[PDB]
Amino acid sequence: ALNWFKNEFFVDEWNIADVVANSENNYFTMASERDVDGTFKLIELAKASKESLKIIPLGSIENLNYAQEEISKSKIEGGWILLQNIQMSLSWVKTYLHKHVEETKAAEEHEKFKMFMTCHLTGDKLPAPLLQRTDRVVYEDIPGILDTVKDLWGSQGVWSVYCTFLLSWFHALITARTRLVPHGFSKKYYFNDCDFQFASVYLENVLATNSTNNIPWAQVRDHIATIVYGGKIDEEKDLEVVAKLCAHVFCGSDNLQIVPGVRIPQPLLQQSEEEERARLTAILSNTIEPADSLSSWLQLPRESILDYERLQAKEVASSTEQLLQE
Amino acid sequence: QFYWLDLYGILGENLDIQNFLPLETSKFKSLSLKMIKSSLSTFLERQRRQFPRFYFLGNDDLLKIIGSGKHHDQVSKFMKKMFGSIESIIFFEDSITGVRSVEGEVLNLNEKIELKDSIQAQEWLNILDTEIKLSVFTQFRDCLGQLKDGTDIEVVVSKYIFQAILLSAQVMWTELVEKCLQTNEFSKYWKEVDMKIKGLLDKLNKSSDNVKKKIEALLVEYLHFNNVIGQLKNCSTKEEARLLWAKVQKFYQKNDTLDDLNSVFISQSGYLLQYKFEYIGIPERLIYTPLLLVGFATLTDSLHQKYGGCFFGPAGTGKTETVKAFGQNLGRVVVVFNCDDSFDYQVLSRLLVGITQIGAWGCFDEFNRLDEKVLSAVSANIQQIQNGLQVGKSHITLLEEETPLSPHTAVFITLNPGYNGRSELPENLKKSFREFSMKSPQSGTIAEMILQIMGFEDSKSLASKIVHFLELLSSKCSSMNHYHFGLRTLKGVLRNCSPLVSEFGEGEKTVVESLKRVILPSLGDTDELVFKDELSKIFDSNSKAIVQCLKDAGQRSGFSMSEEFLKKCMQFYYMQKTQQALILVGKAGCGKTATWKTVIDAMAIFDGHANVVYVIDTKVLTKESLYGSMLKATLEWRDGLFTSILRRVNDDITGTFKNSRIWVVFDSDLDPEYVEAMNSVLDDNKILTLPNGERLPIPPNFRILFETDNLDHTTPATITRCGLLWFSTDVCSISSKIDHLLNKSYEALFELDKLKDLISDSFDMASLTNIFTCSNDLVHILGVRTFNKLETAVQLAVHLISSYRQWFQNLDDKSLKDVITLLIKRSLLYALAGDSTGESQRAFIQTINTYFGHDSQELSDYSTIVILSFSSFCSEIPSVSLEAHEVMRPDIVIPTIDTIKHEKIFYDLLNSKRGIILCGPPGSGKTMIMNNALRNSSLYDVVGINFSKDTTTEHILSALHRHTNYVTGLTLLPKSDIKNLVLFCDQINLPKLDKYGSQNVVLFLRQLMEKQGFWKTPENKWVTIERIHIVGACNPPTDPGRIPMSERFTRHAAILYLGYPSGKSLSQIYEIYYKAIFKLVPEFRSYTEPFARASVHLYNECKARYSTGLQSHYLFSPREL
Amino acid sequence: LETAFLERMNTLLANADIPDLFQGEEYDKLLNNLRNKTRSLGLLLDTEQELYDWFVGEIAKNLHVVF
Ligand SMILES: Nc1ncnc2c1ncn2[C@@H]1O[C@H](COP(=O)(O)OP(=O)(O)OP(=O)(O)O)[C@@H](O)[C@H]1O
Ligand SMILES: Nc1ncnc2c1ncn2[C@@H]1O[C@H](COP(=O)(O)OP(=O)(O)OP(=O)(O)O)[C@@H](O)[C@H]1O
Ligand SMILES: Nc1ncnc2c1ncn2[C@@H]1O[C@H](COP(=O)(O)OP(=O)(O)OP(=O)(O)O)[C@@H](O)[C@H]1O
Repeated sequence: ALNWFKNEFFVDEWNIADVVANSENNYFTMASERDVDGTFKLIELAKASKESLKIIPLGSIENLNYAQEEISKSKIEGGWILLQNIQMSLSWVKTYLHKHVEETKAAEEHEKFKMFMTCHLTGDKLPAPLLQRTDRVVYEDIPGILDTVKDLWGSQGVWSVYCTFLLSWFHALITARTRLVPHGFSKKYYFNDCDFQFASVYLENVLATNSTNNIPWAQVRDHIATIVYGGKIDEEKDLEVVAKLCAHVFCGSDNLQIVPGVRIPQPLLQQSEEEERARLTAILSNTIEPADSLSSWLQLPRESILDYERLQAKEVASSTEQLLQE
Repeated sequence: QFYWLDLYGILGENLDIQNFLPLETSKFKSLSLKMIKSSLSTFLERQRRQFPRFYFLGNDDLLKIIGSGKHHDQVSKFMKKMFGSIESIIFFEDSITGVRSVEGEVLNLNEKIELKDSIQAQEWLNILDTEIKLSVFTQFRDCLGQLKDGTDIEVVVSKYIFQAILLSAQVMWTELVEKCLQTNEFSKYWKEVDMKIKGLLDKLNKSSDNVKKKIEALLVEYLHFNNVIGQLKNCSTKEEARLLWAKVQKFYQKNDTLDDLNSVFISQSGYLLQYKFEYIGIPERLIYTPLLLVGFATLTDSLHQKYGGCFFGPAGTGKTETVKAFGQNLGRVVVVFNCDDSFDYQVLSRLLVGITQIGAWGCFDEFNRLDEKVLSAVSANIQQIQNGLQVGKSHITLLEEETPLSPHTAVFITLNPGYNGRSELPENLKKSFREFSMKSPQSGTIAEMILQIMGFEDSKSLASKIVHFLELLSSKCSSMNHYHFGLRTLKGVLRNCSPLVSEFGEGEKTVVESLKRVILPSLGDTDELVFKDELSKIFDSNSKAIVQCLKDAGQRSGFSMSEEFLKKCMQFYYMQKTQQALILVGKAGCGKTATWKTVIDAMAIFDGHANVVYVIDTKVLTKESLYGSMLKATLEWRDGLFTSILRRVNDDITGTFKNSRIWVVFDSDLDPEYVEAMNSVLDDNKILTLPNGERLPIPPNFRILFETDNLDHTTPATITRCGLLWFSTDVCSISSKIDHLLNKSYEALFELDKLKDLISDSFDMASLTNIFTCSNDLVHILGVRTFNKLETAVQLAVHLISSYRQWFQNLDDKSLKDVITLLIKRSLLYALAGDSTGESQRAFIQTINTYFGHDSQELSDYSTIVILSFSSFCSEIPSVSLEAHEVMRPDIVIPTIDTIKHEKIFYDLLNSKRGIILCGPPGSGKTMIMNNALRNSSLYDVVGINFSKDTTTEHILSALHRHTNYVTGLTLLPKSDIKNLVLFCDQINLPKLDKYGSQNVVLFLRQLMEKQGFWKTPENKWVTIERIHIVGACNPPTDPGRIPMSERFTRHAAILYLGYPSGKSLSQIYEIYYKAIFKLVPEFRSYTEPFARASVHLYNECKARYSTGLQSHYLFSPREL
Repeated sequence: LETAFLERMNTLLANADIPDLFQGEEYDKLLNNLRNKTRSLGLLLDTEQELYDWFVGEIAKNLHVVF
């Protein structure tokens, strides 16, 4: 019901790459909540742009002096410079960075310079004069399951791509499950790109030494449940939930009903890597995420997710009504 | 001649260092010596670059090691710091034949290393490092050769070092289990390993010390082998067997390559790690449990991609020892650091440089204690090290210097989330680590295996009963902070079972005695009952010498040996045998100091060893004074008090500490920002890590005591490491304490003996009991318990009675009894009801007269004794005749009866050398009364301090700068040799609480009163105070902005309450003032009375009408008048 | 600007002097100056106690503070 408005009226939506690529500015401020960080988004951006991105964390005088020197160099010669956790050194954000940005409001005379800043939305206040000059981007997770798996798949021998596809589905499903704090997992947890990357590395390492197609699916399940993702888990109930999801996904069946929608057959060893990638992409793109995916795809009670979803809708609609009255 | 000889041995007799130190060489020749010695740091850094392990030596240590290259004595002494596992170097014929480990194992080298005077330390130490690697590999090779041929395990353990035998056994076990995995035949090999376990276990009982240790560790490893082999034997399918076997560590040797030292590698979960063949000695091995194996799995997975390892969870689950055991399994020793907030970017960067160049694995414990700023800053270095290792770079740049990257390093962090004083890692730093939860260890398996190793008849039953009993205690005891029955408690119990094996016979009796000794001392009455009942329910079923030593010590010191006191002494004595860190928690005045001093004195009697005790007040000192500080401006380390003491003990220049015990008592509140710095000192690491890089070992006979009265802000990180002694109630009765105090006061003094008998008879507990009982019902402003007010009573009574000794020789018995009775009644009155109001004091006088007996000398409101006969102050008030101008003087006091009473009692208390606190509303005349009492004296000078919110110890010490001299421990004396100093503390209760609820200045004053001295921090010396007294004043702790003061301070001072004068009193005083003024205009002197009445009426009505409920500053007092 | 300023002005009105301003050689110098001034005023003050008492008395006499 909420997404109805956005889908019906609005026909476009931008990402980080869209904002950076299409902007007259060259100073960018990224913000997120605790345990969420988009530094890897910036490194992927810089690699895709063939740009040299230097990352400097702030919080000490040594790094600060080095940062001042490197800011001067990156503005005279060019290059991308990232300053992490600027809120840690507000006495310098409000004194040095404040004055310098206005100076570069003035020069606008070098094309290969871009500065990036990260901060926490739950932290201290940044000065408005600096905040209202730079571009601002909020980084957060993709809300949809199919969207998340689609993005992960788009970021990326038939067994390698097949296992990567399964891992992408697994990551999307577990990340979606983390939203239901009182119903999905007992405790709130966060999962990020590093867990996905380690799972991919382990899957590739396993595939490297099992040429017979006798894939040790039990070892894959135990490692992913226990080490890659279970390491963060400090509760037996939540680890059992993770084990259930691993058993569902990495079962090794000939045709997995990974959701009530798409069924994923196993690859044929006679096919090419490009052929299997095309087949998997077609399988992914041809389906539809249902309205009640929070229940059916996560196998949760509907009445449990009802309170969650309805209360979010309540807050959104109440705010909209209050704003519209004024 | 010291400094020249030192710098000559360092700099003088050395013509090789001049190519780097030409200026200092020439400057030394001319010779300032100290400044040249401090200028050698650049060369020391150059020498550190030539041998990375030198980063664990201080500058003085490098100076010594560089200088004495002609003797090779000093280089040996640093092995414990440089390598950790190696105690010393074994020289012979000016060559190295071996090394001696910490446990006493001797490693022989394949070839003797010939030494020359011209060869520097770094050179032949590098040679020695290569030789140790080659020798350990050689013994591994030969031992594996013999074991694979078919040699028995029991005839090889006595020939080779622990590492060789362990790794040969592991490789053979891996190979044979894999061959068994080829089929379903596991029964035969299970039986074979079981027989080997039995053989080694029986051989254990007939062994030397080193062989005993080797066999114990091998038994641990073979028990793990058998458990694994049994599990594989009991798998259902082939796939289950493969799945289980893939998860354990496998030991393979590259028998098909040429590179010898890199031939052995470790496979787990499809990932391979390289075995290092570093010498680690014979450390205690950990029982293998599923949690340990999964931890190893996660660490292996992280190391595959060169990510930092990380363990998180609650305290006491075995994180750091899991890391160390992982390193041990991989043939390397992990360097452990204790993080603190004294670390910053420079310290962590330098430590990372050291770990980088050495090629060592470093574990950072309590990583959360780093402040947020450095946690943000060091993320760049963490990322750079990870990227350098992943890419394969040869150098990395840290602190503006390019340094080589040794491709063997790893970074581990151990952090306890959600504890007081800890912080949170930022996301861009956490993403560089792989976290793993260690929430609950398998205590049952650990207990069972340890008991099986110890040789107990039935390990299974005892392990079940002990663990179940601990769970029942954790479930049934009351809700109190200091109740932790986790793994550390289990280890304490099991370790205490070890010395008691021969006492009780390898059975249940040992276990129950260990349980009692470990657990009962820390329980209350309810939990003591629960413990005893539950222990009786679950389990089925001679100290005379030390008891007599305790009796002798107590009686000689003069403390009554009550049953409770003896019980606590006995519990403390048994606890301190195996615990090097004890905490004593009890109410103020309950007798902790008596307990531990008595027990140490009894131990001194029993053993004949010396006991040196240092008492440190943690809160009064700052951390940079306690643990020392690095001056970054010069990069010069300067020791703190505790660091200085530890360094001096380790040095042991005269050997004075070889037959003695060192006691360090922390006499203040536990503070997580202070005590946690000693975490690696208190636990099994037994090492103090300093920010500069030094690593000071803790001697086995170095014990630490914490004395406090609360555990409010203390985290489990400290409570679960230290043995805890809980004092539920005072250790003695009021009668015993009065007996002690009277004996001490008398002994401090024929005539005195009969006077002692008279005084002791006068202090009849039959009436004092009731007097105390009804004293307990009064209102006490800024009050203290009756038990802690007895000291003032006894001390003042003895002083007062002894003051009249000069006139007792000519008195009859009745006169002596009357004087003693009246003096004791007055002293008791002021001791018990001194802090109450006037009406309360008079009613209490009435009760005193009632209980001492109708036929005793009566005490009245204003009774006194004059030079003997009895009189009253009310008849001894002179009039005053002031001139008009004298109303402007600040030092005029119009006499009155209540003033005279206050002045007399104050001066009497001051003469008795009891600290004084005055309390009353503003303007009541506290400072005026004090000033008037000492203005006309000839014995005391007065120094005044005004306390405030942000005053510190520095202001109080600076206040005495112009009044006192430091005269060589050190002493602090008044400049004048005729008068003492009375240091009056105005508004003592204003200084604010720190973040944990403590007043450092009030604790400093407590130290001045109680210990009669303090620590001088820059020199870390003890300063004794001779002739300085401490008095002070405050408003009651109910006015805004006043901080309640802890009982541990106020118990040391008499408290006198001073209320406002009555209306008639003010009327008379100010009528006298107006009478003085009207001399200017004598024709209006008839109006002196009504003007004073008008002024007092106006004051009263303004005070009543305009209260502070309207405005905060509406305060009215006689000052206005 | 800081609470330390209060910590000074409190002392300065609770007592005539601020001991932290005249420690060590600053004390010695102070005494020397006082001696010279004493000789210049026709007064006979021999000891550091007399000189410092005169110093604080004159301070209390001459200095007024308005907040
Ligand atoms: N597998 C094991 N076998 C035997 N004892 C073990 C084992 N694992 C841990 N222990 C015991 O656990 C304790 C080690 O805990 P450790 O010092 O690592 O705690 P920690 O988690 O670092 O503590 P903290 O959070 O207080 O710093 C020692 O008593 C050690 O004997
Ligand atoms: N057995 C005893 N017989 C007589 N008096 C005793 C006995 N035990 C203790 N006392 C007295 O009780 C008081 C005990 O105080 P102690 O010096 O031991 O410090 P404490 O109770 O640890 O207090 P704090 O922590 O404030 O220093 C002292 O007055 C001591 O004289
Ligand atoms: N004979 C007298 N008896 C009592 N008070 C008197 C007498 N003569 C004068 N006073 C007045 O009594 C007051 C004494 O209080 P004083 O100024 O000494 O307060 P204080 O005890 O230092 O208070 P605070 O705790 O607020 O610092 C002064 O106003 C003094 O003028």
